[PDB]
Amino acid sequence: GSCKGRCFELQEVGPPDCRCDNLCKSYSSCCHDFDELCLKTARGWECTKDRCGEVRNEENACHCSEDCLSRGDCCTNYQVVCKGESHWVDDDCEEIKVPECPAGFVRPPLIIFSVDGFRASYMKKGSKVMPNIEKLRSCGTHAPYMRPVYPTKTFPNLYTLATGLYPESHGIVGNSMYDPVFDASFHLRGREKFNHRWWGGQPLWITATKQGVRAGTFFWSVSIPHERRILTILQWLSLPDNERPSVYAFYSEQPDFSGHKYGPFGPEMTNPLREIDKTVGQLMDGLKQLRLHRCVNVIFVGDHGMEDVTCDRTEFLSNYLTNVDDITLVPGTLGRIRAKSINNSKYDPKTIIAALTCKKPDQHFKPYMKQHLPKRLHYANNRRIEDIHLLVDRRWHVARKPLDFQGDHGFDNKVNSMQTVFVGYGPTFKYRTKVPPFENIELYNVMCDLLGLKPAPNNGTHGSLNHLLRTNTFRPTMPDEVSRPNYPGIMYLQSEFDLGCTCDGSTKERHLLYGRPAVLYRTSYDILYHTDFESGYSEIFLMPLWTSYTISKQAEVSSIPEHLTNCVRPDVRVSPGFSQNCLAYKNDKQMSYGFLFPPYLSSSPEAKYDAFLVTNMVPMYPAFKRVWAYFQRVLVKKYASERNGVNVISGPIFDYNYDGLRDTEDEIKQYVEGSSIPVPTHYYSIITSCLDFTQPADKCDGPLSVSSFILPHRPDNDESCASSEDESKWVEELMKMHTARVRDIEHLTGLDFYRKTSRSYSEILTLKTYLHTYE
Ligand SMILES: *[C@@H]1O[C@H](CO)[C@@H](O[C@@H]2O[C@H](CO)[C@@H](O[C@@H]3O[C@H](CO[C@H]4O[C@H](CO[C@H]5O[C@H](CO)[C@@H](O)[C@H](O)[C@@H]5O)[C@@H](O)[C@H](O[C@H]5O[C@H](CO)[C@@H](O)[C@H](O)[C@@H]5O[C@H]5O[C@H](CO)[C@@H](O)[C@H](O)[C@@H]5O)[C@@H]4O)[C@@H](O)[C@H](O[C@H]4O[C@H](CO)[C@@H](O)[C@H](O)[C@@H]4O)[C@@H]3O)[C@H](O)[C@H]2NC(C)=O)[C@H](O)[C@H]1NC(C)=O
Ligand SMILES: C[C@H](CCCN1CCN(C(=O)OCc2cc(Cl)cc(Cl)c2)CC1)[C@H]1CC[C@H]2[C@@H]3[C@@H](O)C[C@@H]4C[C@H](O)CC[C@]4(C)[C@H]3CC[C@]12C
Ligand SMILES: [Ca+2]
Ligand code: NA
Ligand SMILES: [Zn+2]
Ligand SMILES: [Zn+2]
Repeated sequence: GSCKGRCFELQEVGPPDCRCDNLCKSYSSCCHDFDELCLKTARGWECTKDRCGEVRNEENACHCSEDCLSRGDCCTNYQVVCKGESHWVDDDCEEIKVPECPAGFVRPPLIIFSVDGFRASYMKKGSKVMPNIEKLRSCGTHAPYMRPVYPTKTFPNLYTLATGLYPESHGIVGNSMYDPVFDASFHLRGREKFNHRWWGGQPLWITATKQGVRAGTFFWSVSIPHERRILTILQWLSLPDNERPSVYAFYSEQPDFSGHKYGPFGPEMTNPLREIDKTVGQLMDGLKQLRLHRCVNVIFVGDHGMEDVTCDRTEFLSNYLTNVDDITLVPGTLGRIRAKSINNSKYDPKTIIAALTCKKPDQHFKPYMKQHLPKRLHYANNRRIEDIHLLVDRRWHVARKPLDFQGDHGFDNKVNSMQTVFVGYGPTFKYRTKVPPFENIELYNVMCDLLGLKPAPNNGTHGSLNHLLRTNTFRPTMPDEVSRPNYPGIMYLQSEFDLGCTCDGSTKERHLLYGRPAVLYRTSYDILYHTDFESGYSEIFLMPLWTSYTISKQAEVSSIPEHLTNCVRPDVRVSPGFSQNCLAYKNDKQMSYGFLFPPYLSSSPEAKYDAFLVTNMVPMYPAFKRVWAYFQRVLVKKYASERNGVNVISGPIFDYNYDGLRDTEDEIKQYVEGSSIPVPTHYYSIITSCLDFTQPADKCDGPLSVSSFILPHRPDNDESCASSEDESKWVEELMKMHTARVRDIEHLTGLDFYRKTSRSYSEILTLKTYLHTYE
């Protein structure tokens, strides 16, 4: 019945007994005197001159009595006003070469300071508006921005930070969602979100606790003001060695709420940012008070940005569909479409897609079946992600009908207005260090490193942010190759082939600039040398897993001759048994074919003939061949010209169950008619060159520059609303939208790239996680 001496205790009591923890308010189970004892407001949160060395009054919110320092319960400015200290902000950067902690502290603590709706460009306002944050940023380790996860909403991004996982893995696929096995819905407001069943993965505080590291309470009831959360953390830090937590979290609802009201560029934003900064300076002055301002790792992190969005920029689905009362839409900065009543019978997804596709000239959203969303969003492998999805343009809303704020967010995570912040400050972080942008999915690993914890399996690439840290507890180890390649010679005669096909050296060292890709699964496959390209031919999938080649700045683009239009040549080094045949392509009226190494970039007429081998051949829809041919004939040259040559590794992907991971044979669901030639769901390419663009690709001393994509292999170009125009109007726009990381392709292909470089392996991991966005 009473909280005396138990205020903000670090545990759950029960089973009937009343609570006094930071969550009891959300659970309607605080003792009767929680409010009176544990949430004192009397006399504000700041000592004043005439309060110094005072009568200790126990009704005060924080104290200025001489004993206060003993008890960890002074106000954060006590020593500034009374004992003549300066604010932490008014001190110089001083490098923290080691953690200066008091005796007993077995590790540097971590405090995560999470700000909601914090746009990366808010940092331009600087010390004029935010002195404390501008100090953390400048003195510590900072990125120009940090990419959130899609959808760029709060709960998916906050729980991605906590777990290292994509929203499709951790289960919090939106702020609002429906689960068809639970037959229940999750919303920001409601009791359903308290069920543990909605939250998967392993958040940081569980990884801490399971490995005997004490986790400071990680959620805050909204009735608890910010100055109090900050005093409670400081008080938890003053506890004995055997009771003290080593990891803490603070969360601010700003500047998101203000961001919605007035937009991200409104002059009103200044007061919310000043407020957050003063909160930060209470934390830093409190830490300095406890002599932990050079002991503690502080992470200043945001969940997403904020965009200009007004209600006059809305699209209504009732201008496109007729029976809008037969569906439920999740509206706003994304769309998710489902039947209203599951007992509909004639509810057809196919019809809905058709009706929403390329209707208006100014159309500000695009429909997708979820498996056809760009793979970089990794937003499909969850039963809570509705099959029909709407990618909404920046600055726009989507609603169901017209009878259903100047700022919003939720759009595609590459959009510049959705980018958010990262600062790391403290001993373990580096000093006055800029680092390149990175994805919030990586941080879980860093936070485990900072706490000496073994991360749970996650979507970060462990080691990929070692360059943020003064001291790494983790050195990445390159994985072991599983299947060694065959190098089969000439083993069959040309008359031994009837596949129904008609027609009429320093190869390793100039076509695999960065070593041979390692195959990390059990399979049989052949390496095949040619003058112009090298490939890893799969005998199970009857096509290359990868195909690698290099083009100089000065190299020639030629056409395909007319007499070799339908030329496909049988490959003597591979048995007919493990070869594709040209008959199935005849029998298959929808499927045609393309080539991985382009015949358009043959070094000579003689060399060109290797491009028409059966072992360079891949199943391709005529629709897709328009995309692929324009890439090969024009863009591969274009990129070679601009980047002083380029290396290119192209290949197929199979992902029919849309889990972002390499399909096994069992999981392949489409073959070329009357055959066992499997149809790729996507085609990838990894295009590398020298970052120092003065040096050419095959002679690069310095760092490496990469771009990649994963083009979806579709029988139409309905995704591209300008597809009926000439390829130069739409293909490169299609490709850029499906830009990808090297890492995404490795998940999808079970291969490992960049094994033979002169660069450190942690630097390669950064290169593999890098995403070209075109902003
Ligand atoms: C991103 O990283 C993650 C993590 O590395 C990758 O996802 C992981 O993918 C694995 C391979 O597909 C899955 O393995 C399968 O697990 C089945 C059992 O599932 C339950 O246990 C899981 C294990 O959990 C451990 O790890 C977490 C780490 O956070 C800890 O918290 C735990 O303590 C455990 O140590 C658990 O993850 C599963 O959780 C899923 O389901 C529950 C609901 O039941 C949800 O609450 C979760 O959000 C989560 O849902 C996701 O994952 C499932 C698939 O499991 C999808 O269906 C959902 O759509 C959603 O995405 C479960 O509680 C195994 O039985 C299964 O075995 C198969 O394969 C073996 C051989 O290997 C065969 O023998 C079997 O016959 C069988 O077919 C398989 O091992 C992991 O579950 C999954 N983990 C997570 C956290 O998502 C992901 O691919 C990465 N993404 C990319 C792009 O690389
Ligand atoms: C969603 C519920 C609270 C909603 C309001 N909160 C406002 C303050 N807030 C916050 O403090 O954020 C800190 C933070 C920072 C980062 Cl970087 C990352 C994260 Cl994830 C958070 C942000 C929001 C909360 C209240 C109670 C929560 C449940 C727990 O009582 C019990 C469980 C504990 C498990 O570890 C996870 C699952 C579960 C059910 C908790 C889920 C979230 C609940 C319901
Ligand atoms: Ca798969
Ligand atoms: Na055909
Ligand atoms: Zn948010
Ligand atoms: Zn918001």
